[PDB]
Amino acid sequence: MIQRTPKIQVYSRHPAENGKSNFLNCYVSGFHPSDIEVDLLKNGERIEKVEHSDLSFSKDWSFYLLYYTEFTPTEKDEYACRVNHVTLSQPKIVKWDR
Amino acid sequence: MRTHSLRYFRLGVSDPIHGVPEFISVGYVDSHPITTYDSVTRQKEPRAPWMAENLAPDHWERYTQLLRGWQQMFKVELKRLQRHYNHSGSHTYQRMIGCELLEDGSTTGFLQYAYDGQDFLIFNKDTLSWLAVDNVAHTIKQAWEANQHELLYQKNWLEEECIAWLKRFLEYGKDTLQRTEPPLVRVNRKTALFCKAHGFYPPEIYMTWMKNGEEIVQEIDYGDILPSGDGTYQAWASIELDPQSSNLYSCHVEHSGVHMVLQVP
Amino acid sequence: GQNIDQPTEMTATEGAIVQINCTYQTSGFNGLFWYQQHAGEAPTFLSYNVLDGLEEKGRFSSFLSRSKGYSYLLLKELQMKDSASYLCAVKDSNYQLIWGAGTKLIIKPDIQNPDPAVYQLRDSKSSDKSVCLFTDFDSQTNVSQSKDSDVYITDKCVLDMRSMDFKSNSAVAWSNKSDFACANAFNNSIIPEDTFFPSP
Amino acid sequence: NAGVTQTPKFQVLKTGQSMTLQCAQDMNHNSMYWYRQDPGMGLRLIYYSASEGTTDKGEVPNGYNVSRLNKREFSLRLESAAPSQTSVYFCASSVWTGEGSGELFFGEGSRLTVLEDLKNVFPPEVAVFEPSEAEISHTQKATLVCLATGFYPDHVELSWWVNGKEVHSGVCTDPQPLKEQPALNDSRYALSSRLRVSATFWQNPRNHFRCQVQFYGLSENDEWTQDRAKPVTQIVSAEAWGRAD
Ligand code: NA
Ligand code: NA
Repeated sequence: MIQRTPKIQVYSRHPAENGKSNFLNCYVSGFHPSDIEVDLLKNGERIEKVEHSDLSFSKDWSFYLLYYTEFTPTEKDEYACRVNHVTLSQPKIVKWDR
Repeated sequence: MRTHSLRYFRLGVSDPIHGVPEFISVGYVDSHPITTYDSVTRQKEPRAPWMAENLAPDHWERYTQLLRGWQQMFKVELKRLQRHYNHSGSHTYQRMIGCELLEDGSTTGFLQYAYDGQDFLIFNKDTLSWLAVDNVAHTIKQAWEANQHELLYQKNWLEEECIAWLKRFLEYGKDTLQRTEPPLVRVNRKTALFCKAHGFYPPEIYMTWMKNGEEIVQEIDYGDILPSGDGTYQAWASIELDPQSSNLYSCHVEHSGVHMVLQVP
Repeated sequence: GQNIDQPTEMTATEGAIVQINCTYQTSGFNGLFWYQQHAGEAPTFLSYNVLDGLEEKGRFSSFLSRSKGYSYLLLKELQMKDSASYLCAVKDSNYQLIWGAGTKLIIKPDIQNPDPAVYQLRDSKSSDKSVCLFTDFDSQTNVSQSKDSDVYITDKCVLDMRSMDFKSNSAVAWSNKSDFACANAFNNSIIPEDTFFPSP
Repeated sequence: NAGVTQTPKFQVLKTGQSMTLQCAQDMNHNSMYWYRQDPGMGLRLIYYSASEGTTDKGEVPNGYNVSRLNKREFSLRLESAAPSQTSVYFCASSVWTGEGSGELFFGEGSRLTVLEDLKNVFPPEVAVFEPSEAEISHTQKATLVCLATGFYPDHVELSWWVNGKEVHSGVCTDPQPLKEQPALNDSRYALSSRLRVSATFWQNPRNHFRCQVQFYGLSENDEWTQDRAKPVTQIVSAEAWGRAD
């Protein structure tokens, strides 16, 4: 059985400017099978109010999902997306890099 | 208009963990979900507002009944595959059907299945046959191909009905689906040059780098087209700077019939 | 709305060919079915068409033209057992079956040696009725209903004596009226000039 | 291997009476359907069941309800029968539904007649008439006639029995009954049938002929208040022996 590990991309809705309200996105794609866990992190803590699209289907039979939260970036705050899947022995954390 | 497509997916899971549905079915027009059904709600429901607003309750009621039937059928089929594979544990079964109406007016149509996320059976509506990837699929191919009338029915649905549904949904959603939001494009130095586009719709876009008027496909890194969350998309492409010699680099973006060049000085 | 149309009734001769037409106007099309329904019985499936062209199945063929919204069921070398209703039905875009009202197919037997006659059957000691049988006439003869309200006349019926490979039409007339006589029982029908009336 | 089995074949009901029609299929089918068939129009779906555990209305659901009891059985309920529900009801099943090419398999049909009052229900009078001597000498064949007259509603089955065995060869029974008074909506019916045999067969004095009509009418629980005999389900017959001549 071929299980495919999720590709994880973290990015803002708009080009980010500190002190300017934005949305932080975590796009998780290309994974199989469908069960998956996704957290957005702020300074290492799980962000409570986080939205996500319904599970989506790709032509190549893998799945994808978009997680997002409203935020205002600052110089000091560090953001991340934490994902767990059957193909991951420990959760994978991907930091937001700008 | 541009190329558009309609497709319906089904997913069955043989031994789902608690809470997770045994069966899910979702339709799409282009990248937009339009419909959804699963074994927990047992209801077909709109996923786009221009679907809810244009299809009367009789539509949702009727396809809710069909989907409850399709859910049972999918479970029976997956049970049969997993028995033939001699597989224990949880395995997945998927179906995708749909059609495309291309810009030039031509059409395509497709129908295929997967087991554990890998191609299993692929329909050829021109030769009216099923391509099998292994001997479990081959057993199913034999049984499906013995019902010649069902093959003819699927050819008609793919070539005629699917395209009629697509045209109907494209008109329902024309404000969303047929609009154009041009990209905002910039270049930054990160050493590599990054050409970045955001705010565009539809998601289809072509970005590449040229080096003194020549393309460099093998040296270019292509980022994914990503949803921004507001109904528009973003993308990027990067190329590495030669620190030993200057070159005329330029990023080229094509979107919805318009070409743009950002020549970096 | 969605409509399906087929003729109410068709009549043809044993051994000949008949084409039963079905036209449809539907919202979407997922195929057209033909069913056979013998009098008093359940419909049974004959054919399915969904692409254009002609499909053959024994003495029956079924044709479809999607662009004209048209099908026919073609029956060759007609036999008496083909007497039945034929129902057309179309699945619309939502797989709802839309049914035509049915075509009743009547088959006239080929009578090799017509011997038209009106016979008086024997009275029954348990009935006040006199009973008259018009029989052995060729299939072009039509039997008219009675014009007298105390005279009862049934429509013609084809019987098959299998042992003798022999078919014959007949119709029955009866009444308990004193003035009823087989010589006048079928006076409202156009009957063959040579019809045999045995003496009373 | 019975296919689709539905019951009952015939039923007479008074306005307001309850009735359940049963349907079972042994084909391991998933989809079941209840249709009514009326003169002059196509079959109309009443209710259907696309799969075990779900049901939904068809085109004409009012006055009816259904129960998909299990995979095999799909019952149709008339809680308060109305005269407009006089019809022939057909249960059907298919392997799946939405499978575009899948056909329907039908049950034998249930004929219901709903009446405001049962006082117009009558069994048939049955009489047998022996062949014409003139026919015998002119054709060497002999036609017996059976007449079943004055019955209502049209819930009968006529059969011929020669020497204790049912026969079909040589038989023609009218496919439709005759309205004895064609102007009245509740007219009683007549039905004729013929049995034709060789003259030699008729002239054997130990050949025995019987026409039998099964009438489907009232049962024990139907209320009867008329002076005449209660028109219960029953068999009425008449007979004749061959005649040596
Ligand atoms: Na894990
Ligand atoms: Na109802």
